[PDB]
Amino acid sequence: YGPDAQVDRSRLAAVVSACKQLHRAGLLHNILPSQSTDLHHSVGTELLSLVYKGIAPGDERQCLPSLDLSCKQLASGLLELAFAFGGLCERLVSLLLNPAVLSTSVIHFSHGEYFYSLFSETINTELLKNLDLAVLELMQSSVDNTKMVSAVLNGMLDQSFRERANQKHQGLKLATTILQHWKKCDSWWAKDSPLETKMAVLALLAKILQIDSSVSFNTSHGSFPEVFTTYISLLADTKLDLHLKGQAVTLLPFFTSLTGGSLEELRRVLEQLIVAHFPMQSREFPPGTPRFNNYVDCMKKFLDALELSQSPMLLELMTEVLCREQQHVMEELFQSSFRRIARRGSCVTQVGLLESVYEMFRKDDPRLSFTRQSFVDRSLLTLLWHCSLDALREFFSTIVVDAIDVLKSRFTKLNESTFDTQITKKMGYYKILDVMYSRLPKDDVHAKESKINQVFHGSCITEGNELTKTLIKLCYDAFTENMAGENQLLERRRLYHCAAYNCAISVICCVFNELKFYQGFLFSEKPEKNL
Amino acid sequence: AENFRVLVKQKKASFEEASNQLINHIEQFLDTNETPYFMKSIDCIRAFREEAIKFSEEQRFNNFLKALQEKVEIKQLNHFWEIVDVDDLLDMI
Amino acid sequence: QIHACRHPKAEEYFQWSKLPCGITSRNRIPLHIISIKPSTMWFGERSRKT
Ligand SMILES: [Zn+2]
Repeated sequence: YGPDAQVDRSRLAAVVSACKQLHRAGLLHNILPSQSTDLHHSVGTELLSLVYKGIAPGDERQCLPSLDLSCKQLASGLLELAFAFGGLCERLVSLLLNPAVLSTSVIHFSHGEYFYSLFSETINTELLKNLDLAVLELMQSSVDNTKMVSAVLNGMLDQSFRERANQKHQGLKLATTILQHWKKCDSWWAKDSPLETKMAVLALLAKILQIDSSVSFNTSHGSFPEVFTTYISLLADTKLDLHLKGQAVTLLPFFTSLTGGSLEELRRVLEQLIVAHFPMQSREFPPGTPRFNNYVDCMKKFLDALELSQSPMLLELMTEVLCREQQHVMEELFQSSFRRIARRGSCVTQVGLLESVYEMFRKDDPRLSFTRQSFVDRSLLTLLWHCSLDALREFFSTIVVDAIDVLKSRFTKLNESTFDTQITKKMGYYKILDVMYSRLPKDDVHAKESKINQVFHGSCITEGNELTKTLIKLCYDAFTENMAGENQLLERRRLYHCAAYNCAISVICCVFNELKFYQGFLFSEKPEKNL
Repeated sequence: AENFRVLVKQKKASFEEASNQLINHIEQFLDTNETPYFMKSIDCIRAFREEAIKFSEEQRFNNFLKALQEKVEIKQLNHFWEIVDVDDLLDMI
Repeated sequence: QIHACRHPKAEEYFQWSKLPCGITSRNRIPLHIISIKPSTMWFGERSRKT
């Protein structure tokens, strides 16, 4: 029938509702005949075959008929009625993978795919009660198509996400039965698999992490060697586009909590991704170019993943991709993310982040002096400007020892022209001292405190006139250093002088209130010869 | 290299223009101490060498082949050749 | 780069990828030309939001 025979379909819907009421009352097997081996099975399979072959198996010549709202719910009720008789989920899932070709405006594809897309809210609704015997078979005996099994799994995951109302245990059961079967689907991710199954497994990886709570999967609890290697192979896919790698790296905060060499492998694959995708100047992609849109989207997704994770894992790569360019267009969002990750987590989190960036910028890696400058002044300065309390003191006690050990007199190698690295580290230490003194109160840094004793040897009974005195001497000899003879790195040494003068201003305005020290330090210029 | 090698085909008949960006494409690659950059700098250098076998670049190729290695003489880069409290303070014032 | 020269048959010249001025390419490298025609009568005949 078409759009004119409404009485027949109305009576059919009425009798189907009556049958459903009999079933939920416990009289469906007593009214419809069920006194044979497969009698109720016979009527159920008859209804299922009818609803399956009513759409268009027999009109492969002209066209498929349109399904209106009257039939859209009629067939959806007939499906539940047929499924109420018995557990024919295996027969249904067998009818799902039907490699036919619809002849139709011309969209040729599997008939089972159309049957699913018409009523995708029924199969997943009924499969949650009979989980294992269906999902095991549809995982094992359907790897040839690699498309329908992904779609039914996505539908079941969506249903479970909607079924979180007081029944989240079914979602945990789904998570368990898929983590114990990831080994059975090692053919989806290969070097020759089409992009369709790649997108499918990526959506699967995305949805399982929110359908599988951390209780069952934190660290090597839910068979990590399978899922982690799958995701690594997904990231290493070069033929894959970047817009989907956006979500692939958006689901990063789940794998940040690792401790072994797996985090090192993730670091390696992220570096190999950013070296193959990101440009050097980020200016070859003007606004409006789709490459520019993909670039800014993946950058903001990396920033949001770093913000949600607050991990010391990828902030090094973020700072590196930030500072390998003189001025980046995403600088404002970078600084916002830095301030947010500094203010979000507990003291230990920002302490670890500061220690990581300090190790990054302090080591002797053969990098440009401008790169190390950009590193410190862009990341660590802002982090210390927006870090929480009860952390600056610990970072001080950790770093300032070696900082002042290097600052004292290590000014050598005036021939190889590599002095720029030394003076860059010096000015970085001066800026660190400036930003740490700009926030510490009066008695926190100049009265009897623990970190003052940490700077000295054991407990120092003095008020603390050792670290302040050494810092004053160092900064004074720094910005008063005459340049009559040295004419090799005038600009870098001028920046060093400016940083030292700023640090002096900070450390003097922090605790000193007498105007005598103001003159005697910041203005007592003594032009003996060239001072 | 692989990204900026399409312009030299027919669009920009002057290889002098596209050579500058191809040369700059490895400058910042040499600075970063990370290994993938070192592993892909030689890959771009191979594509830069590939043009002289079919375009006859040798009239200007050796002029930069030696300059790229002489730029190493200024740096170290020995691994890149592997491929080839008032009174006391008053006193000191 | 920016040109505003005029010619009675400049339309066919632009169709042949050539400005109204006789030059069509510099240093034997072809030029990529786009035409912007500022006018008002054309907009007064539109049938929808433009
Ligand atoms: Zn002109």
